[PDB]
Amino acid sequence: DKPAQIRFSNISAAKAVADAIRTSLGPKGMDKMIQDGKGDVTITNDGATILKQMQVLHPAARMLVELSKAQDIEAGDGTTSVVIIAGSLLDSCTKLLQKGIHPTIISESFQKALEKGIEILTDMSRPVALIAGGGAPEIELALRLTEYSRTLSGMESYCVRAFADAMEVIPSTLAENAGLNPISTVTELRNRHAQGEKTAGINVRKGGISNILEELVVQPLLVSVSALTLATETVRSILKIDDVVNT
Amino acid sequence: QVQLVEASGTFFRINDMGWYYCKANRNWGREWDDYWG
Amino acid sequence: ETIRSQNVMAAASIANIVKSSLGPVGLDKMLVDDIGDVTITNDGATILKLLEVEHPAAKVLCELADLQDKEVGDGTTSVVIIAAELLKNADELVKQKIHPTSVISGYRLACKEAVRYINENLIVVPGGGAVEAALSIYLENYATSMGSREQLAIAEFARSLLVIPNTLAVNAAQDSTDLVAKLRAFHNEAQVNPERKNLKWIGLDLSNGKPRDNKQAGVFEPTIVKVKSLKFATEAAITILRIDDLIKL
Amino acid sequence: TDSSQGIPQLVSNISACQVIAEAVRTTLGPRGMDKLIVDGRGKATISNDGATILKLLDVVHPAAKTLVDIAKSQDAEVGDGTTSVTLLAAEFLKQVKPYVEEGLHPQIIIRAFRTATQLAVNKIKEIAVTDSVVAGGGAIEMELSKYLRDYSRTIPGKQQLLIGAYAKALEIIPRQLCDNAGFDATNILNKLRARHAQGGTWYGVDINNEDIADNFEAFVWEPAMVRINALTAASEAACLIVSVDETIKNPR
Amino acid sequence: SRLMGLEALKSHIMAAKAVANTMRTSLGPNGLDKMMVDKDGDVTVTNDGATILSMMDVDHQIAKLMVELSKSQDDEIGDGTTGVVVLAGALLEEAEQLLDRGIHPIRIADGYEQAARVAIEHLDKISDSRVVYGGGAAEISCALAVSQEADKCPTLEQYAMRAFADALEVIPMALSENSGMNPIQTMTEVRARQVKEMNPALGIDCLHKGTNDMKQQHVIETLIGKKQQISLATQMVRMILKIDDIRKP
Amino acid sequence: TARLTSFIGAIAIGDLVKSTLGPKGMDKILLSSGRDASLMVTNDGATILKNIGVDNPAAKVLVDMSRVQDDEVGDGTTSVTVLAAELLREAESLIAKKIHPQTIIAGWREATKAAREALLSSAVDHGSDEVKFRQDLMNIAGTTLEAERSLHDALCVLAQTVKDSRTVYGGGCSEMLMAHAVTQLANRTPGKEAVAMESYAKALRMLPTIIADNAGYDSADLVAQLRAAHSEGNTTAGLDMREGTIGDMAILGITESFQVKRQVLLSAAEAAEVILRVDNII
Amino acid sequence: TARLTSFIGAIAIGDLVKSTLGPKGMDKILLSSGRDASLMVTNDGATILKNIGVDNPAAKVLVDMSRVQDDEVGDGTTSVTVLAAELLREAESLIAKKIHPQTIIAGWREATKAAREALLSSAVDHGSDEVKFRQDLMNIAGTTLEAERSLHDALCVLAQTVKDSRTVYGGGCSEMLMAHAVTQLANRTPGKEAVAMESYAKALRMLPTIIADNAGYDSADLVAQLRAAHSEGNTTAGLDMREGTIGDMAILGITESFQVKRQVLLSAAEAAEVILRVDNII
Ligand SMILES: Nc1ncnc2c1ncn2[C@@H]1O[C@H](COP(=O)(O)OP(=O)(O)O)[C@@H](O)[C@H]1O
Ligand SMILES: Nc1ncnc2c1ncn2[C@@H]1O[C@H](COP(=O)(O)OP(=O)(O)O)[C@@H](O)[C@H]1O
Ligand SMILES: Nc1ncnc2c1ncn2[C@@H]1O[C@H](COP(=O)(O)OP(=O)(O)O)[C@@H](O)[C@H]1O
Ligand SMILES: Nc1ncnc2c1ncn2[C@@H]1O[C@H](COP(=O)(O)OP(=O)(O)O)[C@@H](O)[C@H]1O
Ligand SMILES: Nc1ncnc2c1ncn2[C@@H]1O[C@H](COP(=O)(O)OP(=O)(O)O)[C@@H](O)[C@H]1O
Ligand SMILES: Nc1ncnc2c1ncn2[C@@H]1O[C@H](COP(=O)(O)OP(=O)(O)O)[C@@H](O)[C@H]1O
Ligand SMILES: [Mg+2]
Ligand SMILES: [Mg+2]
Ligand SMILES: [Mg+2]
Ligand SMILES: [Mg+2]
Ligand SMILES: [Mg+2]
Ligand SMILES: [Mg+2]
Repeated sequence: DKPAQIRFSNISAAKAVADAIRTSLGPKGMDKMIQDGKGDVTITNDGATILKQMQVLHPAARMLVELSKAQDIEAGDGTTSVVIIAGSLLDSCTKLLQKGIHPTIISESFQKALEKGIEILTDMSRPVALIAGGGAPEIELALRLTEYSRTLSGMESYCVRAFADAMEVIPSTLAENAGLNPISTVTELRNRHAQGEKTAGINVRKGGISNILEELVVQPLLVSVSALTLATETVRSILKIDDVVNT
Repeated sequence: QVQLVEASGTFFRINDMGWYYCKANRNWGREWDDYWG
Repeated sequence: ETIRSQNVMAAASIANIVKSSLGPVGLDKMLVDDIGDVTITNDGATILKLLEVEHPAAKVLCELADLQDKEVGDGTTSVVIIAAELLKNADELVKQKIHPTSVISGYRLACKEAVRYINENLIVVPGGGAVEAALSIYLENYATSMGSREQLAIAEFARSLLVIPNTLAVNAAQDSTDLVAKLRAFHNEAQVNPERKNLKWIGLDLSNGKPRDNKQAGVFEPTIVKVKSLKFATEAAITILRIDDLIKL
Repeated sequence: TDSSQGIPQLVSNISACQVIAEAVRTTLGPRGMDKLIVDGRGKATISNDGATILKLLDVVHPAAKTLVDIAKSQDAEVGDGTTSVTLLAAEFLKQVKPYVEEGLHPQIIIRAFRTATQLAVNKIKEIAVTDSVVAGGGAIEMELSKYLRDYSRTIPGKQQLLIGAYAKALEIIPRQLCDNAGFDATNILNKLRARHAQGGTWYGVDINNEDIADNFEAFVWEPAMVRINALTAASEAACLIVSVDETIKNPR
Repeated sequence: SRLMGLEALKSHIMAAKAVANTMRTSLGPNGLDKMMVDKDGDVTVTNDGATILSMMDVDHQIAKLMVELSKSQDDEIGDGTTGVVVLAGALLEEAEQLLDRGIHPIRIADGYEQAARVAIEHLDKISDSRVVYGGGAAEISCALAVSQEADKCPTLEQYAMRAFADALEVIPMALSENSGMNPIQTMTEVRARQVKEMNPALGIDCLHKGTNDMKQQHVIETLIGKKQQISLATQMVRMILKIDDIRKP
Repeated sequence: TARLTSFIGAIAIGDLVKSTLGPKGMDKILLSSGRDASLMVTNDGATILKNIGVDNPAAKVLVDMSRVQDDEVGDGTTSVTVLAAELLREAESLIAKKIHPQTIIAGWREATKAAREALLSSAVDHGSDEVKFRQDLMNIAGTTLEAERSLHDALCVLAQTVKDSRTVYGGGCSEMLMAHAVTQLANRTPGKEAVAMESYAKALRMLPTIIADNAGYDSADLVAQLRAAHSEGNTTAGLDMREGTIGDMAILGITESFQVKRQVLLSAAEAAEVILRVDNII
Repeated sequence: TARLTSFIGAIAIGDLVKSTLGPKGMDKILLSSGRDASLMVTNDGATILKNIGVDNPAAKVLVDMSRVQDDEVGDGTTSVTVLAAELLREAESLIAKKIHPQTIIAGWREATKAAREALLSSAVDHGSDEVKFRQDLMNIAGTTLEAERSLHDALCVLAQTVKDSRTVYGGGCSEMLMAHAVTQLANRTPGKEAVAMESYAKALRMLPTIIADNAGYDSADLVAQLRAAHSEGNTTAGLDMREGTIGDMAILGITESFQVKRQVLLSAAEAAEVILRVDNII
């Protein structure tokens, strides 16, 4: 009744605040004109400001905008990959809900995956510690969680797989924005990760995949771990929310 | 079929493992599957 | 429809407004004021600092045109034309699943390998339509010898540089296809035949309807104007390509 | 649609030929999407061959009808090449619409599909190898294109940007060959063009794997005579539909 | 030509997903019946084919194609003709979401071909008489097989290999439905048991006997009666997934 | 899909045949033709089924199952239509509470087993002593009575009684007893099959409710008095359809032939199940 | 007249405060102002009542009775709102079946008497032996846990526990036990007051149904397993909200203070009655 429409008026108001920030991700990120109410239009390619000045007005939209702020007060540079994550996790939760499973199961199985994700993003890491950015910390998440969703039982190993499949969005947007074929290069990235390579990822300057880490940007763990943690917190908070009551 | 070192091959299962020679019952054992060293 | 074709249409509109007053002989425009005070003038350098442009893409195009005008006080009405033609062809490219980034990388490569060949046309540049019709063929040959996802954005940077020779001949009442194709047939036997290497100065004549040698006729143009125009039209096309959404507040 | 006389009628005929080709395009190639055309008796016919789709299709537009008759004529005597013919014809028509919207005039577009086509059949009869065979799967439309544009660059006059559009209109056969297999055409064609610039006069689209492949070595062969006949028939269909100025429908 | 293209495979699939959704509620022994009502008749049957399929569904000439191709399973390979319509429906329902990503239908067909080769390559490992044990257990021992080999394919087929895995688990999800069980919970709680203890005989107990082990319930499937379902369904998808147009004069 | 098209037809065929159930049952007037305008008033429940044009296909499974109970038994044609329609009226509720039609069937099977096992223990075989047997037959012939039609019905019932001399009381004793035993079973089964057996019981208690709703009495009170009498040990209570109270159905001489009642139960549950496991009507 | 205007308001105030009942309860987000746009997410059930603007006059009798249970007890603010709203949701049904609101009240009075007389016999006074008393208090403090707010709630509950050392289990044991005793009473009362006590029981079994519907479990199955365990002698079963089964609420250490539970029952039944005997809102 109202639950099944206020879990789809938030998951369709947060998934519309992510597909307004998505193609601004990466070095070759497309700009986006911002139309102010006065009339002047400015151009920026950073998702932080676009969310800063957006007049969201929606509860879940604000929950996702205040996620960028938390992510840049916690790690500094993750302010448009964490929103993309927490909007694709909700995309996956849209299909997981039509199946008929309860939001208190797609909320205790994300923390069942996020805690494994923490232990996947701390193995890739080169202890200085730094992780091989560019798309690796997400294709590895997808692959390893799909491998790990086959050892899990019940409704659990149906949302963790959705977690994995929703991780393959930042690689897709980085491949698109880099002028690649997203599906083909993501499949090649997964096939290169299963074969052992954990440093792989879209090298956006060359225009394709690369293993050599010299021109493969490396990021601290705090940014990726914080992105996972905060995105899972936000999707757990949005899933367990029905009945926006006006006091 | 099944290479045994003292086990691998076209096996989805390992029911029992014993020493006779090392014996391993690979699949559902209807006396058709019997592999030793 | 998307808001990239809208920016392309805005740039094309301001182009079509300015592009009939390009050459030395070019018709005028009338700029009705608010009260109605009309000023009749060619020399788009003013038609761009007096035109009421409200669209954001037309605005950015005007800003980069005026930036070029104040960098060097010439070649500001050709920047807008080349930029809008680049935008037209880039939209035609993107509309067949060629990401705007591949087109932008192609335009960067082309604008960087065009000023490294204009330094084989320099003495000043022959002017007229010589450098454009020469870069057309050179880039159409340099594109195919690359074979990357951006091999198609250099052949739409080479067939869109001949908008200057193609509008310098409708503003001379001569032709559009015939004259430009005789121009692009003389510059072919200046990169294919090594003997006729002096056919690279053959621009077009705006008095008679026939291409002449613009080195034996003194119609030169300073190299730092052509280079700046190609380098600002490229940045304008790129700036209007890298936008893909209009956020409403 | 206006379709009165001149540019409007030509644009109308061009659009009709585009429609009649678009109804067969996906069928081109060894592995091509089928079509489920049903007659008035409730029979379901699944056939991936352009001949058996045009003989079972209602052609109620004049230009489309003439194109389909020329295609059936090619299918009757030769066999192979009854959808490549209509594809080339509709593409020749599609790539001169932007030039016929101005006052270029068809009489001149006709003296560009006859000089260029004669030159292309000359190039075929000069580059064919031995009965005489040329490498199919593209590798000709990707060479005849390179030859025709490199030759049109040396034409002073209006036929430069018409042969150069005739050439660009040959890249569709090596394009929908890989657009039907789902091979990201704008990459395989880029590789083919780059590989035809240097050398490789027999390099065409490979269908077993998403990459270019020397099609002469791979023994994917096409009889030179068949290619010449297909090219001439497609060019003549184009010229016919370009040479039509009005449709005089008898009142009765 | 009306509605041709990748918008004609969302209609062809909405059509072949109706004849499947009706047959999705009759698989197991607890299969809910249907009522035969025509100009004269009141037959209540839950079986298949002529009893259900080929006395209805004259629509889109594609439901007539599913029923046209399911005649090959019955009369000819035992009577396993409900599992091929449900499997084809599931494969097309996953192709519906594979098409949205932008995977050409031919690619999905090649992916289903590779996955069917892997599955039939896995069913013949479980011949235990000629016989593959399992009510809902054969489709969970293959879904586990084609999921592993999926990530060993570097092309777009990998996505199709995974969609084939996700669709093979529909047979042991209409067996969980049609009973008083939860589809996802029961299908997974026995999928996580074929791993972590190697026993492909573990399947859904449609009859509530109590043991989720089809080796002892003695519910069996003839091997060539399963090598057909996995094959005749894929050969039915690759015929419905590749036709691009239905022209009706 | 037909979860309503194949349920409202059934509850309608058993919603117009009710109100003629008890002794003081209402009548129905059958406007049949348009030219040979005919008015026939029917206090019967079988004539309203062998005459009406059945349009819904699910309804056929009830109208052609009442003929079975009428041409193979005699009495018990309005009680296996009304019982089936008030089983398929509580089904609609359970299937609206997201319970699968294949648990309702598994529940109703154990429910009808525990019910047939309940009026069997309460049957009295007075056919041995033929001084009461003569009396019993009069009660069974009074609880069964166009004239020769009803007389033939009474004869079939009496014949079945002489064949199987077991007799169970009527007016509500048998239905309420079976419903009590089904509730006593549904209070001990863990699973979704308990919401189905309680529903079965609520459907069995609908026959005395309709027998009282037809004589003007306060059915919602008399049926509760019956449920309490049948729930504190007493097992012979039942509607006394002469003053609107509950009376001992043994001293009142209101008995029914055990075969008729058991076959009513069996045919009703079987028809309800046969119309339950039907998704689509082709 | 208000048989709906004074009932749907109540079931709405207790239809938005539910789904936050059990441990794994959903949350609600309170869009409060228009200028000082504030977002506060509440897993609590009392904050959603002391904050919302109550428009319906009947709803007031529930929103101002939850304050009583919150400022005079502490825990038990969402269970005397949800219990009252699912008593006034089955009332609506009985009053739609033409039963008078003055028999429903007389039925619910005996029902709450037999329920208060049922969790009283099942209370365990382990406060005497202070080695378990120390343990019990930990269970009652774990079944009660913004931080200091919940801590103050736990302190009030613990104080009431040290005052009255009787403790009854929770998670569903107490509600299911009271519902079993009310059904056992409703099976022995002749009159229209039995359809009211059975309804009372069906309302008591709605608290574990909502505790399970909030953790994703199959409430329609777990509640049936509870009703069978509590109906074949076992009296300590209850929802094990860690794996989705039914577990012994004694060995699992899920207890509640007898005073809190009895006052929940009393306040819920009293509010339901006070909103029942109301025809018109002037
Ligand atoms: N040189 C690079 N190559 C590939 N990916 C990069 C590179 N630099 C940053 N990224 C990616 O960009 C994402 C970080 O988001 P970003 O767009 O930098 O946020 P912001 O909008 O604040 O700049 C991460 O997925 C990171 O992997
Ligand atoms: N007399 C001339 N003959 C041929 N071409 C000319 C002549 N004068 C100018 N041009 C060409 O016309 C082009 C456009 O110049 P114009 O628009 O008049 O001023 P701007 O240099 O500001 O664009 C120049 O590139 C120049 O080469
Ligand atoms: N095995 C192959 N590999 C690559 N290209 C092929 C192959 N077979 C045919 N082709 C190409 O497909 C094109 C269309 O041929 P097809 O549709 O089979 O018959 P038709 O030539 O009558 O249309 C031909 O131009 C040919 O070059
Ligand atoms: N006793 C049983 N327990 C579990 N599964 C069964 C049982 N009997 C049959 N099945 C399963 O039911 C499916 C067959 O459905 P069925 O109605 O036989 O279709 P068809 O009409 O094609 O014969 C198979 O998956 C089979 O494994
Ligand atoms: N005198 C009576 N007192 C109480 N109940 C009666 C009496 N006569 C019939 N009944 C009840 O009325 C019900 C309906 O029977 P009736 O309509 O006569 O035939 P059918 O059983 O075919 O409906 C029977 O179940 C019977 O128990
Ligand atoms: N750990 C637990 N396991 C099972 N049931 C619990 C648990 N914790 C609380 N409950 C139940 O949840 C119900 C709701 O209590 P709660 O929402 O915490 O406060 P209130 O009683 O004010 O609603 C209580 O009746 C209690 O029995
Ligand atoms: Mg950054
Ligand atoms: Mg100038
Ligand atoms: Mg052929
Ligand atoms: Mg079978
Ligand atoms: Mg009778
Ligand atoms: Mg509490």
